[PDB]
Amino acid sequence: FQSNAMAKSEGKVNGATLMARALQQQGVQYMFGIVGFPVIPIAIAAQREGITYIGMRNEQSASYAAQAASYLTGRPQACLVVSGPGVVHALAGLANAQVNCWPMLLIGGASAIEQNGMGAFQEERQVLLASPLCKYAHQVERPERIPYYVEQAVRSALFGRPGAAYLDMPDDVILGEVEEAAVRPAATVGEPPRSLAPQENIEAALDALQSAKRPLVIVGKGMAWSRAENEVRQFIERTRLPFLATPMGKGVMPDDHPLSVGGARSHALQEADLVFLLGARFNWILHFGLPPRYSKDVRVIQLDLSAEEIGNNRQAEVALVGDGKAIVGQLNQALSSRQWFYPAETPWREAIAAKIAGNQAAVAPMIADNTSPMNYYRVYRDIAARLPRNAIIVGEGANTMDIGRTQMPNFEPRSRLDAGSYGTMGIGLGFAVAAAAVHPGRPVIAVQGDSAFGFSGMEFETAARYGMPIKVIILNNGGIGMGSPAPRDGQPGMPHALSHDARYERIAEAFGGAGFYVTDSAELGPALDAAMAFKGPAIVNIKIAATADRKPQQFNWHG
Amino acid sequence: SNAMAKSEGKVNGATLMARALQQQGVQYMFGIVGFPVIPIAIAAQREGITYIGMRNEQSASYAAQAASYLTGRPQACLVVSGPGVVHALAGLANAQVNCWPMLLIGGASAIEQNGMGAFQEERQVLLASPLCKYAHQVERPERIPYYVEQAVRSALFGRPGAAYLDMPDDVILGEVEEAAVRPAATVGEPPRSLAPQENIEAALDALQSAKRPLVIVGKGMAWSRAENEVRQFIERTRLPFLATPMGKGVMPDDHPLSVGGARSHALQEADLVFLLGARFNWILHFGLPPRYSKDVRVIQLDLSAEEIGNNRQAEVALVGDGKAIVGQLNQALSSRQWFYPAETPWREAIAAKIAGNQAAVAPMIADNTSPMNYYRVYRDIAARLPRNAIIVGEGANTMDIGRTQMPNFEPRSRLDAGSYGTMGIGLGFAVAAAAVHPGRPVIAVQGDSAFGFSGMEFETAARYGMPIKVIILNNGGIGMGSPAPRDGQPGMPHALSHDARYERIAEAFGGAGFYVTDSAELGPALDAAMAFKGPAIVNIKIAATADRKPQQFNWHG
Amino acid sequence: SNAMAKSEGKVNGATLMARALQQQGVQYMFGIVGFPVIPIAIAAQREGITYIGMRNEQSASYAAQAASYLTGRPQACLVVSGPGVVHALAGLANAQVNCWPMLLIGGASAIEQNGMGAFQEERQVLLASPLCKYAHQVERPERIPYYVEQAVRSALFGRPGAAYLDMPDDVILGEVEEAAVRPAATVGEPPRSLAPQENIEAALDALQSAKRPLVIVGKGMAWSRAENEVRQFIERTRLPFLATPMGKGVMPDDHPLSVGGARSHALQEADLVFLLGARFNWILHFGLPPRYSKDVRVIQLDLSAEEIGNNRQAEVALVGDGKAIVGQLNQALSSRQWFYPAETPWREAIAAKIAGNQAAVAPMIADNTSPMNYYRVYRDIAARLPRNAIIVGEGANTMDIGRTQMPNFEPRSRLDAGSYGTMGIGLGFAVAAAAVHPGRPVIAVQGDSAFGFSGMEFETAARYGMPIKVIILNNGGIGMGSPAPRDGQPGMPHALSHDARYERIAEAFGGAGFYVTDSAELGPALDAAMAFKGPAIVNIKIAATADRKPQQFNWHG
Ligand SMILES: CC(C)(COP(=O)(O)OP(=O)(O)OC[C@H]1O[C@@H](n2cnc3c(N)ncnc32)[C@H](O)[C@@H]1OP(=O)(O)O)[C@@H](O)C(=O)NCCC(=O)NCCSC=O
Ligand SMILES: CC(C)(COP(=O)(O)OP(=O)(O)OC[C@H]1O[C@@H](n2cnc3c(N)ncnc32)[C@H](O)[C@@H]1OP(=O)(O)O)[C@@H](O)C(=O)NCCC(=O)NCCSC=O
Ligand SMILES: CC(C)(COP(=O)(O)OP(=O)(O)OC[C@H]1O[C@@H](n2cnc3c(N)ncnc32)[C@H](O)[C@@H]1OP(=O)(O)O)[C@@H](O)C(=O)NCCC(=O)NCCSC=O
Ligand SMILES: Nc1ncnc2c1ncn2[C@@H]1O[C@H](COP(=O)(O)OP(=O)(O)O)[C@@H](O)[C@H]1O
Ligand SMILES: Nc1ncnc2c1ncn2[C@@H]1O[C@H](COP(=O)(O)OP(=O)(O)O)[C@@H](O)[C@H]1O
Ligand SMILES: Nc1ncnc2c1ncn2[C@@H]1O[C@H](COP(=O)(O)OP(=O)(O)O)[C@@H](O)[C@H]1O
Ligand SMILES: Cc1ncc(C[n+]2csc(CCOP(=O)(O)OP(=O)(O)O)c2C)c(N)n1
Ligand SMILES: Cc1ncc(C[n+]2csc(CCOP(=O)(O)OP(=O)(O)O)c2C)c(N)n1
Ligand SMILES: Cc1ncc(C[n+]2csc(CCOP(=O)(O)OP(=O)(O)O)c2C)c(N)n1
Ligand SMILES: [Cl-]
Ligand SMILES: [Mg+2]
Ligand SMILES: [Mg+2]
Ligand SMILES: [Mg+2]
Repeated sequence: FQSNAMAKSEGKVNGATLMARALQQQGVQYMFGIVGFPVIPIAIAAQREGITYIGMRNEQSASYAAQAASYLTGRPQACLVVSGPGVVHALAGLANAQVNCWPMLLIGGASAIEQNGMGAFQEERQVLLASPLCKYAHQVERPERIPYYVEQAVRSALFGRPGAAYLDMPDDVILGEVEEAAVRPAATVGEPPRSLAPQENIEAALDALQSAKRPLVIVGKGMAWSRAENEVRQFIERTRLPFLATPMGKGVMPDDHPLSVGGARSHALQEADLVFLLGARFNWILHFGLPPRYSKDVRVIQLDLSAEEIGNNRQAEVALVGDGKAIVGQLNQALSSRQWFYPAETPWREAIAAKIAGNQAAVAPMIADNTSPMNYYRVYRDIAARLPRNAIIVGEGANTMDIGRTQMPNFEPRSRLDAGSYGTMGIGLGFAVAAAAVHPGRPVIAVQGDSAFGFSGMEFETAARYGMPIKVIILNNGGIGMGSPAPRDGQPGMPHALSHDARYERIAEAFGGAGFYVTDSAELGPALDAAMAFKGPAIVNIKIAATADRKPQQFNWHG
Repeated sequence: SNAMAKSEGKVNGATLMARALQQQGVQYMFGIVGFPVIPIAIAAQREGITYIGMRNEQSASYAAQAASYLTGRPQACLVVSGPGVVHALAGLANAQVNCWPMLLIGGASAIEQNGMGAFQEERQVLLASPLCKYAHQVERPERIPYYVEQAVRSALFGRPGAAYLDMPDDVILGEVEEAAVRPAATVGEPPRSLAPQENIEAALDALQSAKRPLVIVGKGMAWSRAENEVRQFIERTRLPFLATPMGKGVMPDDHPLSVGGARSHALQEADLVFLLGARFNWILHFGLPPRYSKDVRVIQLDLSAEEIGNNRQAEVALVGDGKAIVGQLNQALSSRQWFYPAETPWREAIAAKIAGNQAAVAPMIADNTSPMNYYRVYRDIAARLPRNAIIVGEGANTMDIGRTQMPNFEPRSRLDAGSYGTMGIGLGFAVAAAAVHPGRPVIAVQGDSAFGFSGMEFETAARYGMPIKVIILNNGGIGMGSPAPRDGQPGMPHALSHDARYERIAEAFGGAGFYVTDSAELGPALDAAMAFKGPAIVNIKIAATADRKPQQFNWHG
Repeated sequence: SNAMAKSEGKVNGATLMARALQQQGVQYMFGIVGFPVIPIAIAAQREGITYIGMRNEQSASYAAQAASYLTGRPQACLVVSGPGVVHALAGLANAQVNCWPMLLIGGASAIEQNGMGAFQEERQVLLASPLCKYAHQVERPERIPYYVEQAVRSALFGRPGAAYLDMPDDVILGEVEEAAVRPAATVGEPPRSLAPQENIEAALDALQSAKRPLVIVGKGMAWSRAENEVRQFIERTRLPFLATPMGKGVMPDDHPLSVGGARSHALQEADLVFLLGARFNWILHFGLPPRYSKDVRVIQLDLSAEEIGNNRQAEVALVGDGKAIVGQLNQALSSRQWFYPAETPWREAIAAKIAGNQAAVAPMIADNTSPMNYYRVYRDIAARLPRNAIIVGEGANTMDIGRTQMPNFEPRSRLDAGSYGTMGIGLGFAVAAAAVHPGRPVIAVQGDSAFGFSGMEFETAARYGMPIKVIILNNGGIGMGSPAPRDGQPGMPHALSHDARYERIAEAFGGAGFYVTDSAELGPALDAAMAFKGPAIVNIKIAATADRKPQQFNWHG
């Protein structure tokens, strides 16, 4: 049938189409998840409006992909999960997005309202389970209110401190029909509001910088979310202050900028008398701004959108509450009427240069060491020389990610996605799929350890199914953080042990991708060149030394 | 060196944790190590506990509750702080829905760093509480034996459920004097309770008055270890019975009194239904029309008093343990002279519907054409299933059709999506079954979608020498295949890869992989996989449009 | 007019809610009306339900659970949206801690206005859930009979607890055809369940071997309506027993086998303790040292299997209903021929310690000097309590000393702060008792601090003609008086008004007020208050430093 010559009603619309039109109206371009009861019509309706749907292999990776796409696009992107266990699997993405202050829209199906209390198929208190992990969580009780709830959730997830929003969609709401003309419209959510700091706070910030003898600027991913790279790069060029990038703050300032103190991080944090926080929290990543990693009398200028975050752990001398791009614009404006810049010759620049040269001399022999099995720094020598300038880099593991953080530079903002503020394993291939869906014209390279790849390695089939040429590089030392000798007979396997002889790259051959196995330093170069030139996804399985480690440091990263 | 003097009067929280777990009968611990639970896993191995490192906490949390169901005592799940606990919330929810015991042990950031934004600091007890029978943080190391005892008892006693113990870093590493730690009692078997005698007699009176009676055997009886009692009751009453999905095995599926081949007719026409440890939830279609008679009479045997009369009123309430109460029914039946007659119109209608459904699927079971349908595939699978095997089913058509084509003869020998209808339990359940029962064959039959939820755990099986048999029925999508995405249009949301070579994942970890497209290959491939001394994967490219047999009603409705 | 044609086919949610509550035995409804629950209370009265409007939702939620405990079925508390439900969270938490049934019915803003910031919009199911056995929102009017039946069943069956139903405005006012409303079954009596016979015999084995046995009668037996079987068990075993605070009355407090006068000695020296519906929580001092023997043996009779062996291991577990299991023990006592011997050293030590404690308080009971101590005041109070009275006790010294000086001879005749130690239950419990048992005297004895929590509810009693007798023991502070502040110093945080004339609050609402400062006034004032046909307040000013009898251990420790 379906003949156009035949009369049709064509005056009604159902909840799935309203959800699709509302999502597209609010800038949702990507939807990751796994279909089934009752959200099959939602994914189909999303495709009719132009929303790109991506079927994953686990809702855990799907929820991670939604927030990564949100951080990259700047607007909340969707995750579609089924009722019951589909939502519980997605709680991983809600908690992770909450800790990173990233937006996210989780759309979870539910059993029909008329069956509540009966023990229906996958009936669950889904709003209650998700509420403590979301900025916004509500159930859409009737289809004609879908435009209201979608605009509500997107605005709550995008405005202020970004967080996750959850919308519960019962099956009878998805399938319920309403008159096309009887549905109330909803306004389109615009750019998140930016606010400014008082003028006396701006001048007090510039005064404190001039009074500092060993100043240090710390650039966090809050500035990347603000798209403040232009303002920050103008601020560092105008002030000539040394800066330190956070893990995912890399790229906002080019990693090869001569004012970076990355190769002297411990000394810079320890000896600085004044610290300028740019969208960065004094949490575990920055060692709480307290001893034994900071001077007891460290002075703090804190720029954060959340007023409650000011003075946490270490008191802030100058508070700058508001948007990063807007406030740094003020600082650049107020600097134009001043002749102060950090002088070109100070003992502080002298000490930073020495510590950078000292740390480079410590890792230099390991970078050149060609003996097999290879160490971490030897592996990254061949990786780094082949990472394009506009690449998007996903990092996951312990030594693989942390050493890769210092060996893989980023010259553009929002081009690094790692374990983040939650220290999460399982974001690897989910972040890569999101990066490959948002920037299909840019290279996507995921560098994971053997343990990290096992959390989401099945998502490699997702990439090959949607033609995503993701370059997965596995650093297999045979365990979690460290290799282990093979157990004697009767001796159980070590709890951290994995499979050092595993051929993870054959998973790529299972889904039409390219697989490469490396055990010798002479194989590494040609194996990476082949995986880069391969028109499709690839896996390079590098068997590294079991005892390999990072260069020694005065303090432990966790302490 | 033993010559050097050493102080030995102190013990930390990880070792007290291991000793308490071993004392309470915890034999298996699944999880992934890392800060701060590494000492817990190491100390557990020192006390003889079997630790099994998984590839995702999601599968680890599913394996723990499966081992708890098989062993009959709460088993452990060890996860790191923060996202390790959040990833394991899947198992807590699934254990809660199935009324299975489970003990989740989650690490936590140091207490003295709370509020500072510590690494993986999280309100873990608050998140897990709505999914647990019991949830509490261990504040001091000297109270570990107390909390482990109370947690295991709360998971095991009464209606079983999940328990959670939060272990901060400072508690794990904190030392205490060994002679000062307060001992804890050992949690015994879950207490059993009986029904009043007039309830037992009223239940037998209702059975004798029924013209079309039906006993429904649920997995509560499998949990209660009541197979001997149920078998005696069915044998002496001659009552027809229907087995729930995981209730299969309590009665052997080849028993002549089974109505499984006429399930829809039995539920719709029965004038009396005897629920043995089974809920009137979605699996039994709520005991209501259009699947049941409006006047259906219910005898309900359940351990939870609040469950009696849900959806459909219960004429006779039997609240208590399934083994003890069926034992009462066997004893009260001795003092009578009744069994359901050997020739009734009810028995003839059941036999006629059974034969009718047999003739409906007979051409599909014999059809050798390629690509094969589901029933043709299971003809070779069922012919090679040992009678003592443990069967893991996962998917939609693969699991549902596998439920009718793969019979069970021992209780607690099928593990499927369960009452939650969960995808992601496949290889986690198989790893659990392979650990608890190393001398028995473990066969997991999954769809191509269900295998992707936990397919990484094949490395866990190969690393621990578990000869798991994974048979993948690949139709190229979720529930149904799909033609190629054409005309520049996107792929269908349910579509996966029909040409995927999942068996190559087995060769990634030293296992054996077999690829089957033709019906002539299925036999030799299954023979080789079963004889291979190690884990194996059989990937079968079935027809994209293959479906189950037509029914009067949809399974969900 | 009746001559006019009217359409009687439709019915709204408020009327359906009323008929469902009446069908499920809800006779009493306490609360405060307003948006949107006004049609609910009016509909309840139209079905014969007694509605009682309180002055605070705190006392309403408390009066509901007390009326439930007194009737044996869940009674209703009706509150408005937002702050009405939050004010009622007090009763939910208290009902959960005491294992008492309760049905809280909370109004809610219209569903079509959710997310808009509607009047008193609140996540009311989410806030109430961690305090209820059952919490759910009624989404459509046609499902009201279903939700009311399931809520009453959840609150009544198993271990009792609180139930919450969320009633949105559009559900209350929404209409549906009567003929299409799905009917609901009537929730019957809570199911009882027996203990296995080998546990019954093992329990009697332990009792025969014990040299110093002690039975403890908890209020779980009073809820089970087991007074007949407990009185038969004690009489035939001739065992010493100890009543818990609200377990008083199950056995008559004047029974010669009571060890109430030697409570501390009986607990510390007993080699076997028989818990009858009593927990080893703070009330029974955890069954642990320094209040019990290290190696004390425990027979524990509880309905909750998870409660067995808490703090102190249970040697013999008796999981099931109190009345039913004690009935088994009485049957098994016939096959035996054992009683605890008439002359044992254990009986001589109990009698000597009872006589010692009476000689320690005898001078205080006899001291006629004014201002009076606690025991002198209770001398005239106890002599004027009818044997069929209902005693409400609240405060610290007032309640604790009143527990030992006001005997109960019938069960479920005493209501006090309970397992939560709540201040604010006084006048709410009294209104509940006066509503449920109008033919019995209701005497409430409160401290000055406890009366301030709910004293405004005296207007409710006068408004409904409840002759509640309120006796205030005013020492001018919380647990202890205070010298008036001097030298410009601030008032003590525990101090109140020692010269307050609380009895004038009774005169504000037509009741009778009496003020007492000397022992010569106490008698005549109590007589005139008991005879006054109406509610009354007797305000007694006691010595600021009056205290309880000294003990070896503090009640809390
Ligand atoms: C918390 C941290 C920000 C702390 O940072 P650090 O590791 O201490 O500093 P890094 O920037 O990583 O650099 C490490 C050291 O290398 C030096 N360094 C940096 N760059 C260079 C270059 N280019 N050349 C030579 N040396 C270099 C730098 O000065 C440091 O030495 P020094 O100056 O001498 O210190 C980070 O470790 C982190 O985010 N880790 C992730 C934790 C996580 O999520 N793990 C996964 C879950 S773990 C499951 O248990
Ligand atoms: C809810 C159910 C218990 C309903 O059971 P049914 O499928 O209706 O009955 P089944 O026992 O499975 O058998 C199906 C039909 O085959 C008949 N049958 C049974 N055994 C046989 C044999 N041996 N031979 C021939 N025919 C048989 C039986 O009488 C039924 O026909 P009729 O008598 O004619 O009916 C079950 O479908 C179920 O639990 N499904 C799991 C749902 C799930 O979790 N899916 C994954 C998530 S789905 C994501 O959206
Ligand atoms: C926790 C308790 C069960 C502990 O019981 P005890 O007070 O120790 O025992 P009681 O039965 O009350 O009796 C106390 C003592 O009086 C003795 N006693 C009892 N009857 C008599 C008679 N008739 N004559 C003489 N002496 C007697 C009894 O043997 C005890 O002495 P000895 O045997 O010599 O010890 C109880 O105190 C309680 O429930 N308190 C409630 C606390 C509360 O909720 N407060 C409100 C919130 S508090 C705000 O901070
Ligand atoms: N638009 C914005 N402008 C300024 N600050 C922001 C903005 N958005 C988020 N932030 C802040 O950035 C902070 C994120 O810091 P964090 O993620 O800990 O940085 P890092 O982990 O890179 O050190 C949050 O406290 C958040 O309040
Ligand atoms: N020892 C026991 N005795 C009796 N019933 C039990 C026991 N343990 C659990 N149960 C009950 O068994 C029921 C399980 O039902 P369900 O999982 O729905 O069965 P199925 O899914 O096999 O139909 C639960 O309601 C639970 O209360
Ligand atoms: N019908 C019943 N039969 C037996 N025990 C019951 C019954 N109903 C409730 N209980 C149990 O009685 C116990 C109440 O003890 P508790 O409130 O501590 O009494 P007390 O305060 O007098 O010591 C609870 O553990 C509850 O599970
Ligand atoms: C969700 C989650 N699970 C587990 C961990 C614990 N742990 C921290 S890093 C890591 C993997 C480290 O090993 P690997 O990925 O192989 O990198 P390597 O250090 O060996 O190079 C894990 C599993 C975690 N942080 N998060
Ligand atoms: C955690 C979870 N996610 C999603 C679903 C939805 N859905 C129901 S069955 C199923 C898989 C069905 O496909 P498959 O495993 O290939 O079996 P098939 O029917 O195709 O043979 C899924 C994903 C679910 N039930 N649980
Ligand atoms: C809801 C609540 N509020 C406060 C308390 C604290 N406190 C315990 S008893 C009590 C009052 C005791 O004093 P009173 O009622 O005057 O009797 P008294 O001991 O003075 O004779 C209070 C307020 C409590 N237990 N519960
Ligand atoms: Cl090179
Ligand atoms: Mg590794
Ligand atoms: Mg499929
Ligand atoms: Mg007082």
